Amino acid sequence: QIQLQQSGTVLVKPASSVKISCKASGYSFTSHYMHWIRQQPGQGLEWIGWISPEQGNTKYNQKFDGKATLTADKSSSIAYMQLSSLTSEDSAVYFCVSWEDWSAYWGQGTLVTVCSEFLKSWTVEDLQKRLLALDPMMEQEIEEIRQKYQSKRQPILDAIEAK
Amino acid sequence: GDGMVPPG
Amino acid sequence: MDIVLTQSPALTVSLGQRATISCKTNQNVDYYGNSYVHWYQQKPGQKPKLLIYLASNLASGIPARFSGRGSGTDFTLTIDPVEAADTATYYCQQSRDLPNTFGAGTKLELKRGSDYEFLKSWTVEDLQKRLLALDPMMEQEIEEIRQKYQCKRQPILDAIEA
Repeated sequence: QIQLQQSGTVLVKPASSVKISCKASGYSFTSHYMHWIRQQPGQGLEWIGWISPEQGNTKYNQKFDGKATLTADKSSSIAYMQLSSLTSEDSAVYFCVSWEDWSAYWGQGTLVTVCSEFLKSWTVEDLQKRLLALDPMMEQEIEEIRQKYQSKRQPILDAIEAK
Repeated sequence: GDGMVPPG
Repeated sequence: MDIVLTQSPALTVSLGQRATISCKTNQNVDYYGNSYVHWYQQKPGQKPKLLIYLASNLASGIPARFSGRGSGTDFTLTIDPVEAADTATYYCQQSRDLPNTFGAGTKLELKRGSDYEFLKSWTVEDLQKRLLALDPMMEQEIEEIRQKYQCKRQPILDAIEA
């Protein structure tokens, strides 16, 4: 039972840098490479690069050169990826994968969201009013989603009922 | 057998 | 010379019929009697899962209704029959040369009917799985809005502490 549990959700400000981890169990950590995959929101899969935990050797996708640095601690059987100079294009879900005999074991994924002055005019008590006013906004945005899916649901619910 | 490692 | 994998974005198939995902490579990926195209399935909110490796080989614990075939530049993944569980995004990936490259992905969805005619044909269990398959897709869209509103508020909260 090979398993890879990944780092939790991180939310960062632009131009900072973050490190996420992939904890490997169930196989000889140094025997197989650890690849990393990036999936942007609503997009496909991209292979960032791999590391060999035995010697720390790294190979990279040319697109991520200078964006991702891969590290490994055979002491702790943990793999690491650091993403530096974060921009909105780097908001994504990042997976770690390792292969044993044509079986691929995927981590559950780490969600990296990079956020993208008007506010000094406001008093801070005025600003906290603004803060609580966002939730009715978000709920209305969420409700539009719920409304779309309630309509997608309705034919199924009617067909169940007609049975 | 690695699905992400090319021969060579 | 990055290899480009071309696969159509969408496939709408009726429940229980054959579905065929296509992947086209701009370069030959065959190497000594084997072709380095692999297939994955990704359901909404889930990690990718390997289905086929080296074009034609079923992976461990993968059902028999999945099958892959193809050579040179042209490859297909075949689901027969298509089951209510199978709605997902399917990827082809090449490992002939670095960098490893994926296709854009084919979203598989199920036909419903002019007046949703096909749903009343469906069995109760199949509709029940379709009812629950909506939640992961909805939660993904809801989390985006939630992620967005996390970001919207941190300037306001940053503004107060400084």
